[PDB]
Amino acid sequence: DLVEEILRLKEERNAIILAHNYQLPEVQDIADFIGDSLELARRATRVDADVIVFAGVDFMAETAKILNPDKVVLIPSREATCAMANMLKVEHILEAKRKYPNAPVVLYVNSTAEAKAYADVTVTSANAVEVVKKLDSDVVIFGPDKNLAHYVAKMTGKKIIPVPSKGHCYVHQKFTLDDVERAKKLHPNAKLMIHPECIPEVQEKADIIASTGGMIKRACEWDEWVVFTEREMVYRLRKLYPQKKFYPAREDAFCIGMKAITLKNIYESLKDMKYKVEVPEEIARKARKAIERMLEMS
Ligand SMILES: O=C(O)c1cccnc1C(=O)O
Ligand code: SF4
Ligand SMILES: [Cl-]
Ligand SMILES: [Cl-]
Ligand SMILES: [Cl-]
Repeated sequence: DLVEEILRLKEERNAIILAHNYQLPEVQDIADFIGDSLELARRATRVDADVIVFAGVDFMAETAKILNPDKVVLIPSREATCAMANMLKVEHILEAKRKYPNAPVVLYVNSTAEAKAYADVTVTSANAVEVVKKLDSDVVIFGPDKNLAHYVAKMTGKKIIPVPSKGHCYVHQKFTLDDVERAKKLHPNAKLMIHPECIPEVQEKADIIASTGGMIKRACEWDEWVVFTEREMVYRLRKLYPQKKFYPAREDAFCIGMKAITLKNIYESLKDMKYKVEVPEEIARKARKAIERMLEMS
């Protein structure tokens, strides 16, 4: 079926499939590498294949292209996009820089390429605290996610200016204190791993506040977990740790953009060499500096 044809074309194209943790299980199962956004960025700096098929969202594929100008990067659907990244506009960044001209600008690694050109360093949920703590300023411009910004402020003690003020990931915003209560009711011996893009009051109920990479690293600390992040992470964790139990905090917590990627459009991506991801060089050069700096700092 599609799996057999995909694998043949991957060989014919000298291609590698990189997948995010939130991809469908059947897509994770054909990927050469699976990770969070930080791990995907790092993995993109050691690509020896000629073609990268990105089972993720468009701005992640753009980050891979920024790091690999001489490789073909394919996004299987141009509708695979990130609602959180779309909330941040250049006008938000310019506005904040005029109010705080000496503050570093710290932006999520899969913001738009134009936004990343204004970043001094990029971050993800996995390294935001580590990076911001190392910056020598007590005020930081940070976005797009106001909930991650709040967590960073709490963990560093710095003043974190969120750009844009309402930016957030709708998937993580959904989680409520009622979901915490239901999780404790259903799995009283489970510990709660809660992503730092959840709202602060949900974060305060966590047994561990952790990025998805942190969820993998700290999963060894217990045998039973309820997972407050996008539901496909539960499949990823179950695959890594077949001896443990993982339960989604919400069955309906899914990223529509991530699920634009299908086995069928991965097959079509390799067959027809589409859709080719390109980033203008002036933007790419500035974004590359911020991404490479992030990788040096983490
Ligand atoms: O892997 C991440 O950093 C991540 C964490 C929460 C939500 N989304 C993402 C993403 O990359 O789309
Ligand atoms: S899960 Fe949230 S931050 Fe990650 S791609 Fe989807 S909308 Fe964007
Ligand atoms: Cl490779
Ligand atoms: Cl994460
Ligand atoms: Cl194309």
